[PDB]
Amino acid sequence: VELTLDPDTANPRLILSLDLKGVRLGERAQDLPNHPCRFDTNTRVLASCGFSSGRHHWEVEVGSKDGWAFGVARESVRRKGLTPFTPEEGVWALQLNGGQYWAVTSPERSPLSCGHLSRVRVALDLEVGAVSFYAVEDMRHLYTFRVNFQERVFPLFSVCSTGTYLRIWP
Amino acid sequence: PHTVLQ
Repeated sequence: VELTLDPDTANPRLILSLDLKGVRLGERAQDLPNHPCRFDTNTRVLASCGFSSGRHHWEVEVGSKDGWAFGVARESVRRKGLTPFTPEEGVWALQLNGGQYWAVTSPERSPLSCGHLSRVRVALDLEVGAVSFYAVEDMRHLYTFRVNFQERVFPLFSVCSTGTYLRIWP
Repeated sequence: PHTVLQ
């Protein structure tokens, strides 16, 4: 059973693919019910499956243009109002912005000298407490956040500009 | 600026 994006969490401006694998940002807000689990301001969506224990892999195909960030979020990530996109808010992610790849550390993001990215493998380890990112062509390490996760952790996707996308690949 | 909603 492979991951799919959870439409009930998705910001109403996001457009999810029919197969629930891909996400881009739309030009209008869909008329969707506001549900406590739905991100109402930040351009985020979670997968429908979260993890409380064990080790897990998934892969994310990434657009070549700016606008995306992806990784994992603690389930308690704030859904309502404009919120920071930071580890303190329970978001551990890579981001493409200004033509540069970043690990979204705080208060300053960390630039990654990894070269062009096409698909990224995410390795989540809830037994030791880490989430790691690898570029699939050679499995070169991109970044590892070491976190003592204290709750369920969900795959996280965010697209805040048109002209880029993220897609779960399995 | 363009990423405030990320």
